[PDB]
Amino acid sequence: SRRAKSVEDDAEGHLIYHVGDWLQERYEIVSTLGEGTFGRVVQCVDHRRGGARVALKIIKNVEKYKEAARLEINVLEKINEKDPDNKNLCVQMFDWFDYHGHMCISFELLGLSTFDFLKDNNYLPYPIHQVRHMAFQLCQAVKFLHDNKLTHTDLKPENILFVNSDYELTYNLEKKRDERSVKSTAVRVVDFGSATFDHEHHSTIVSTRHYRAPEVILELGWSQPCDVWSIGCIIFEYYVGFTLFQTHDNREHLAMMERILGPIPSRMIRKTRKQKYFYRGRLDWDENTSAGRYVRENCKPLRRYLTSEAEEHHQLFDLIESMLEYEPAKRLTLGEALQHPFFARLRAE
Ligand SMILES: Cc1[nH]nc2ccc(-c3cncc(OC[C@@H](N)CC(C)C)c3)cc12
Repeated sequence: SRRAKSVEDDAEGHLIYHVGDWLQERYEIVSTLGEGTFGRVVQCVDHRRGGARVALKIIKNVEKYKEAARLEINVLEKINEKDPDNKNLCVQMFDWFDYHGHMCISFELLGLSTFDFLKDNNYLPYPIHQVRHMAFQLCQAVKFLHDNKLTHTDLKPENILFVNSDYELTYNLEKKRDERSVKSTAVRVVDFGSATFDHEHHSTIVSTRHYRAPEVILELGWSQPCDVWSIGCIIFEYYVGFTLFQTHDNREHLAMMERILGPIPSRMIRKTRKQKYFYRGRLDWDENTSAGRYVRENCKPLRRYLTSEAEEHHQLFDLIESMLEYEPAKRLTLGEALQHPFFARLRAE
């Protein structure tokens, strides 16, 4: 139990449970796996399914999370309908139910997220062959969503889980050290609480800050392309170990974009209602100030992050660069991404 830090606290609205409790004479609670804003993810034995080990997402008894859960359930039912064998790499839902105001969703049990493995491993970047396979599966799973009129909107390393996050301590002679390496790079995409059908109401602000597309920031409307932007940032992150856009501020974010990617298109600058960020038709950002120095020193043009001159590394950056195109309509689609030369070192299953 932790200390509450404000009136509106994240600790409020959870279902109280203790290890060993059974929910609905069915789900025996084995351990707590994580806590997000929505509630908790718990490991359970499902006793009405041969004792299968499952992940149970127990949602807070708070209306906004209860609403998000209903939308997620609807999205997962679509996923199950269109992908009965659970082949398109989005997490499989088994069952859902209302427990005294707390929505509960049952999923296949999975390992640590691609973020948490990275974090626990000292942010040591994934080797490129792992980046390739992880990125490929990510593009497959989200392409499936894009084919069925869906946009995830909150893609990030925390929402990409290893099927099994077991690792090997392999010997690295170059550094005279031992290093952790995940044995299997099979992944699933999770958390569909923000996933939006083409025809549904679009929230103005979507995505976690680091993964947010420029059309979202400038409020130009967003659809599937904003997922591709997120994927571009995620892939970069797998390759170097740190976020591409380390910021929490629109103006700074947009400045970092310009520094990493070049000037924002005029069409977007003139169209946006966020005129506050612009002066005389260009980003209102003084590079010569202390704020400007920070951006100049802590990020650089995208390609300069290459840690090797080998063609397969350049191919990776061709991929990222195409995903981080400013204009959503010019940005690489996920169907195009799967045909990209970077992935070639894989043969169809
Ligand atoms: C371990 C595991 N096994 N199977 C799972 C199926 C689904 C989920 C999941 C569902 N919705 C949201 C999620 O958030 C991930 C991250 N954003 C916040 C964490 C602190 C929980 C994860 C986890 C699963």
